[PDB]
Amino acid sequence: RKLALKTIDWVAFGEIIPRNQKAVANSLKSWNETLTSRLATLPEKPPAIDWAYYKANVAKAGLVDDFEKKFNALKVPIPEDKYTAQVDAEEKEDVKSCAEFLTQSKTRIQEYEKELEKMRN
Amino acid sequence: LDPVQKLFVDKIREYRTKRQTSGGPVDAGPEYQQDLDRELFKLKQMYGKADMNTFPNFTFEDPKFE
Repeated sequence: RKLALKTIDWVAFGEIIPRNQKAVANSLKSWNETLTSRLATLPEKPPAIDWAYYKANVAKAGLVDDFEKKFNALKVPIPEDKYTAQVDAEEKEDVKSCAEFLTQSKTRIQEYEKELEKMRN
Repeated sequence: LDPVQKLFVDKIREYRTKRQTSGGPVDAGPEYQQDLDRELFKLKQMYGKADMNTFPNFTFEDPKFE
C-alpha cells in the first residue's frame, strides 16, 4: 500500500547507517517492520450498510433517516505529513554521498592508480 | 377450527385498540417499562456508551516537526 522498495532496501538498509544518523537507523529498521506487517493486515474499507432493510424495518425512521442524511453527507479528510522533508534532505544527503565523496575520492584513486604503474617494478 | 376462529378474532381486536392507544402497555402497567430499563442499561455496554441516537463526531491526528 503506502510503502515500496526504491533501490534494494529492507535488507540493504539495515546494515548501513550513515554515522550522522547511524545509531538511529538500527532502531528505526525494526519500527518500520512493525508498521509494515500491521498495515498489510488491516482492512482497507468496511462495507457500506444496506439502508433498504434498516430504513424499512427500523420503523423509528424519523431518527434513522435523519441520522442517515448526516452520515451520507459526512465528509472525511486525510492524515498528516510531518516528516518528509527527510525525503528531500535525501537529495541533499545524496549530493554528500556522491559528489562530496565521489569527487574527492575519485581524485584520490587517481593518484593511487598512477603510482601503480611504477610499482609493477 | 371456526368455532376456534371465534377466539382468534378476539385477540386481533385488542391488538389494534392498544396500538392506537397505550396505558403503559395496555395490559402491562409500569411493570413492562421497569423490566425494559433493567435490560436497557446492560445493552448500552454491549453496544458502546453513547451517541445511540446522535451521529458520532471524530477527531484527527498530529505529528512532530523534524
